[PDB]
Amino acid sequence: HMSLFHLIAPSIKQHAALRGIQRLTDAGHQVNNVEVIATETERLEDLNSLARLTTPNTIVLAVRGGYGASRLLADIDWQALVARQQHDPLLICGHADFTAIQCGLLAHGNVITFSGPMLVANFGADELNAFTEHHFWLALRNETFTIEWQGEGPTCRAEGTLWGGNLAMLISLIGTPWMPKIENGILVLEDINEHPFRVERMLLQLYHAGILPRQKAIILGSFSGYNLESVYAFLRSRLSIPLITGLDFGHEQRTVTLPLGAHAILNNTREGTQLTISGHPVLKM
Amino acid sequence: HMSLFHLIAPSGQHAALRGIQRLTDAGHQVNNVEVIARRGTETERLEDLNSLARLTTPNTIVLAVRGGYGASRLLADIDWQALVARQQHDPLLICGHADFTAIQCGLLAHGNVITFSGPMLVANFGADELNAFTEHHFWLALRNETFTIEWQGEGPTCRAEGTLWGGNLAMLISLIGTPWMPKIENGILVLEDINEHPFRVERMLLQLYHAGILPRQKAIILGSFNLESVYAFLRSRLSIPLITGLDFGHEQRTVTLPLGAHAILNNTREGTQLTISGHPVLKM
Repeated sequence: HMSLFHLIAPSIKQHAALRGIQRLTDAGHQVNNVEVIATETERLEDLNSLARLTTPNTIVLAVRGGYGASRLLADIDWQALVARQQHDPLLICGHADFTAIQCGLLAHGNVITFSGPMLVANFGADELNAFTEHHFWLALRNETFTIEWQGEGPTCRAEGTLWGGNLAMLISLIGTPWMPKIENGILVLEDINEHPFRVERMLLQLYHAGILPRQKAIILGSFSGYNLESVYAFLRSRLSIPLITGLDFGHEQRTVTLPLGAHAILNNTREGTQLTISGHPVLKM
Repeated sequence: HMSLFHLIAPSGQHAALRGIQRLTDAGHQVNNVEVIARRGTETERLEDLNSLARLTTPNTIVLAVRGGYGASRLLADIDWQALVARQQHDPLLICGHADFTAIQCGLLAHGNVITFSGPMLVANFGADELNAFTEHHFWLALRNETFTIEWQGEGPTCRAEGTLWGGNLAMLISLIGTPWMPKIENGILVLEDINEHPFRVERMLLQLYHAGILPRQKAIILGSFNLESVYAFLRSRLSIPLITGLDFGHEQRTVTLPLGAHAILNNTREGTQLTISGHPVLKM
């Protein structure tokens, strides 16, 4: 599906950015704004100017998700972005720090965007990961699709709004206007950076702030004698809802793509785990 | 002066025995020397804390051993009311930092119970040398009903008074949205952190900003943590003074602050003073 990409940089790896552009263009995609690989106001305008980006059915790809989004949140024109996304929505995709903007979008107007690969980390990596490439196009091209993996957890079925992304970024939003108030959801979390104790401290905060227990289920993506198993065990000891581990999701070279704010059905059985996702915007045919 | 220290280890060994040795050689005494044995379980780390409600020897200094991870696990099981009740008469003088901030905060949230953010057994008393600055500032706070810390702080020249609070930034962040967040406004909030990358410091400071915590204080002091863009950015969002350069936190130089005490911040051109009162002291 040959597509139009529009690069945004709300958050040094220019060679990998070019390698990503070259791969996309070589494969017959077009890049709307190649010129912007040559400050606050300029990073801010990358986002606010999306409300005036009216190219048809466009994939808006975050270039990198190192830090910077947090500075922007109070100056983003949320209403104009939410208005934009009411018709021929941009298909907005990124991860890591980009999670904060994604959550902001959800909180102001249930705008669905894709927690998934970025130009530098994924598309311009030394090897393009096929698993990641597959799941990206899988999500953007199919109005209903299913992710399968060998998850670890109780056998169960839950259905609700899919949300989450990067754990630290989601924590950074508690207390603020940009925390989405989603209940009875399937909450998917990743943070491949952090020390286990920090992961635990953050999961606990989600617990004691009342976010985790109000969901229908919790899925943990990529994270890497006190280790991560102790953290899962302790969290499970607090929760009366299923917590499933083992999804390839986050900043590993393997990551699925997840439409935050879409509808999902989680089904975990002895045979393995399925997540069926629908309602997100797709490439049009 | 010569004191009784009672050790607690709700969080987290050579340096620990060296710290005990330094305290006992100076003529202090140390109870609960057995918390350096367990490697312990939730239940016992819990009991370190809950049993303080029945430690009634007066003028006792409860000293946290280390402030690595652990407290977060305990907060929902701590008998906060029994601790608040204990501290209304001949209160314990409870001192720690780092992870210990969370307990300190829970105490504030439950009863405006003052405690001290300052040295701990392993990091401070058991280091290669006992740092004289830190030593002086610990005893200054515990012995004097009114005392004044001075330093060459950087910020606007200003005078502000309110409830002093804060401690470790990440730990205070961990409490937003939970029952253990102190509800202090019009205060003097002092923050420090260790081994945080600048961008992580910024994210945390921004969260305190956007949750409405920073702008509701009278002032913000930054302790020990390149972060100049981080100070510049937060200053660009705040309408209240933000003073840097205090020696507070996890470096060998740290002051000791009585969280929940009354403070007057005075920053001038010739330097910064923080005048603190209302906290419990060693009584003679």
